[PDB]
Amino acid sequence: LRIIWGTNVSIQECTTNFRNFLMSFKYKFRKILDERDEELYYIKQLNEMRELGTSNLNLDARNLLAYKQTEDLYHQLLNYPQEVISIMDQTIKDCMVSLIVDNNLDYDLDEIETKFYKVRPYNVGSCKGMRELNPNDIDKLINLKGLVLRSTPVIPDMKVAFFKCNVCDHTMAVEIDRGVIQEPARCERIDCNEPNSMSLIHNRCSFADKQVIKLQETPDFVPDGQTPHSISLCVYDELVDSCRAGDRIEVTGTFRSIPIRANSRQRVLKSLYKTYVDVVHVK
Amino acid sequence: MSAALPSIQLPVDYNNLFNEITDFLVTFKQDKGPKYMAMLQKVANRELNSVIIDLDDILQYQNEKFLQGTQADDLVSAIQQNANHFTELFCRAIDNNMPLPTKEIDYKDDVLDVILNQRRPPNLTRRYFLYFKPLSQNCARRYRISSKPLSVRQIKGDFLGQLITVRGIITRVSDVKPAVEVIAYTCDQCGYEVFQEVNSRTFTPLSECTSEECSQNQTKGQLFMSTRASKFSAFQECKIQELSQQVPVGHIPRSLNIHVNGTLVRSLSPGDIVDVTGIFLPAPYTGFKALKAGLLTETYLEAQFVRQHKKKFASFSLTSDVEERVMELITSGDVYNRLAKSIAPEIYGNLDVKKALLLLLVGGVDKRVGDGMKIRGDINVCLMGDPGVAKSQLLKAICKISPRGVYTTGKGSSGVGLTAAVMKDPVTDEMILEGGALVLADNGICCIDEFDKMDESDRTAIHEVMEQQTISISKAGINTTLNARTSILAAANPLYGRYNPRLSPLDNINLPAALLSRFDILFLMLDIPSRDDDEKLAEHVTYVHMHNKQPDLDFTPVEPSKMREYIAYAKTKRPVMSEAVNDYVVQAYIRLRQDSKREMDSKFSFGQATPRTLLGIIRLSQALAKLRLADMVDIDDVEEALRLVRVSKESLYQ
Ligand SMILES: Nc1ncnc2c1ncn2[C@@H]1O[C@H](COP(=O)(O)OP(=O)(O)O)[C@@H](O)[C@H]1O
Ligand SMILES: [Zn+2]
Ligand SMILES: [Zn+2]
Repeated sequence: LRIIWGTNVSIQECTTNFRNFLMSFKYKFRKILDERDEELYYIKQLNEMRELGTSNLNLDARNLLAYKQTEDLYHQLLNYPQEVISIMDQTIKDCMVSLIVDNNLDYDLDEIETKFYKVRPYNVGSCKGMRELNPNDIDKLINLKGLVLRSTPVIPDMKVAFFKCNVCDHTMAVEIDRGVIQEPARCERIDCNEPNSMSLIHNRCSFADKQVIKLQETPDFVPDGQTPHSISLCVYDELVDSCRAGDRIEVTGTFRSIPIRANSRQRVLKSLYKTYVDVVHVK
Repeated sequence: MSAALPSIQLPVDYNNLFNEITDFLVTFKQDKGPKYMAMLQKVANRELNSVIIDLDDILQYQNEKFLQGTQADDLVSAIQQNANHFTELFCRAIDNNMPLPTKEIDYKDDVLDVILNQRRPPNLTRRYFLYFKPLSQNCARRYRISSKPLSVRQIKGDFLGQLITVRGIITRVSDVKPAVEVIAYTCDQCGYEVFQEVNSRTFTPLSECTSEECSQNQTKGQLFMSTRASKFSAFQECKIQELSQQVPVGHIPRSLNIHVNGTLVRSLSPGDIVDVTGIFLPAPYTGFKALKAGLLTETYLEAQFVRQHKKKFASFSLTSDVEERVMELITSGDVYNRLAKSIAPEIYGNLDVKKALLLLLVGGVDKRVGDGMKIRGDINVCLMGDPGVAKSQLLKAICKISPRGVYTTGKGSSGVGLTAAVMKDPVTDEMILEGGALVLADNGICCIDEFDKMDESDRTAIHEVMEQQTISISKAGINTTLNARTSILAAANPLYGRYNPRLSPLDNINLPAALLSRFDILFLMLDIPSRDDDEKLAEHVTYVHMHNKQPDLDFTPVEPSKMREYIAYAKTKRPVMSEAVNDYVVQAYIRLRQDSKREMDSKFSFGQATPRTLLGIIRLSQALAKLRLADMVDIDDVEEALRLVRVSKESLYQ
């Protein structure tokens, strides 16, 4: 048995189930959902995508709802989208390499191993604007439909915390841990022992790409006395220059929360957490 | 130091308080099994998110103790005070004894119970909020109070924290948002959690490792926080403003603030009569650091239960008795004209106009094309006519009885008071919008007077509203297509006060037919003397002024509560129309069209019947079918519709 603390998700079991569903799905929804030729709905995308070198893939929810052995995967990708998708990023490459076993190919293997993979669940269960999101249901895969008003500039973020030792002609490298950087004050005791002699340079480091989009919510039902609202969200790299003013949109993401500082002076925060949304896909 | 913090004692005895509370939690059987324990079983089933507290049941158990010769140990007399401390004692008592889950935990349920069982202060182990509700004095009178409806000004100061019930009107409430109650700090190295508790507005995070294992450790590996383990609960604030009739002479009312959390955040909406209940508690603010003498406190209140005399349309579910009310209402017969009669009996006659108001209230039937369009089941009426006759009693009664009602003047703040506004919210930085008089009305009713005196801006807005249920604005940050879904009911007077019998209505009236075409109905209420009718007109007026009791007919007009119950029940249906009535409607439409066009282009002629006239006839026939409570339309209704349509202007020929 393998499990995550405070969770009911298995890595290898989910991988095997995902591989089985991937190998076995042929317009099952046309049969089960309704009465409505082809074969192996999913497998064509994966067969074709390899030669074009793309690290992206889309995914529906009705297909999992239809296949016999994905109903439980439904609620597990629902409640824990990021964790389930991190599992899938490995399961997809596992299936990719287990499917190349039945093929002889020119030597393109230099890329797939170094590659990455990510998914985009787009057509998912409906959500009733933001009024439904009382704090019971935070941090979950969500959908919406609205238009665009305002777009912000690019927010860099510390991704590779370079560091410059003042002496001994030595650099230093350290990475981020859950969104903070702990500068090692020491100076590589072996060569030199100065407990707090190091510097910071920005040009060396690596940066992430983030945006913020003001959105107008356009629901299908409203209570007695409703009025328009505005929300903020966050998209990340490889999605920049995608959505802007003048486009109606149906979107997917993950409702979240965060506190804000009381000033630019000290660390005292608000008892109330400003809400936001982190994107997963845009239709 | 006994000088500072010296000893003192009071009759309070938490030892027996807890015993009494816990015995009550389990002895309840007078109103499954012990329904309190049954609701606890439901909570174990994850059915509800907030326990309910009945207080007259506590009174009844005290009565039981009194009858059995036991020391009743009355705790309500103290619970009315200091409820902020008793909340955490009642929660502890409940947590002490929680029944076991009769059902099993699965992958399809709340995602919190799984963690609760995984790890199976005490606050984070609490899966149930609490929200009190005070007694209704009708039963406190039985056997023999503490909280009556009070005002924004009659606080008296000493009522900080006691049990109170304040009425008024809610002006603006911010959107619901989360607020922490317990922090979840996990250690990187020790692997053990930490519980940092915050109850003020702000705090300071715990960064350095004071973990219990780190205490016996040279190294102090840093800790961090969690986004799911840490507790949370909503927090939303509202403002009351005092009711009009209770304001003293020439006194300007003042405001007040309340705080809300968790479940009951959804039971508040601006513009409704309310009876808030809770406790009035202080907060840390002392003016602003120059006009201060120390110890000053800004204040607020606690929200625990909401009851409002105005029941919106969405609260309709039948029961064992309200259907009986409807049954005895419909048994009498003549229900339609009886309603038209009971609509504002303070004024005389005009049963046709009262009926038109009734059909305005009904609204019609909603239909969807499904091709990217729908159509309104909505009505729009006007009561053009000269002064002297009653004009405003109708609108005032409509606003009194109908919910989601609104009243406005003709001139004044019509520039933006009938339109969207821009404002920053107090409790959180945000550009929230609160609309004008129309927007505060939705799926409800609106009233207007002296329409001729309003601005062309108001005319343009109402022109768009009447036919289409949106609103368009291109002034500022607001670039919305706001949904109105409102029913308009205006009124005005001719250019010369009294009617001009030698001029047509199309010239005597000041409004243009380019807009009035949307007005599906229109009455011309003008007065000419007559020796006999004014006899009993004066009789009626003199009697009603002698005493408010309307004429003593063998008839009892009924309360607007029952009227709103009936209208809500009738709004549930969606009848259908047959071809036998459709063909007659088409024939009547052709008749009226040709007759009015060819003949009525003369003295007493107003424009011409229109497709909107046909649509209004259809909607009103649908309303008649709804009132009869049948899913089909009879031929016996279009006759009534057209009779009223052509009788609206009978007086124009005398
Ligand atoms: N049929 C009636 N019975 C009793 N009182 C009436 C009647 N018609 C008019 N009145 C009185 O005359 C006044 C006229 O005011 P109203 O018609 O409401 O507004 P306006 O002054 O704009 O016409 C009212 O205050 C009302 O009390
Ligand atoms: Zn060095
Ligand atoms: Zn520690």
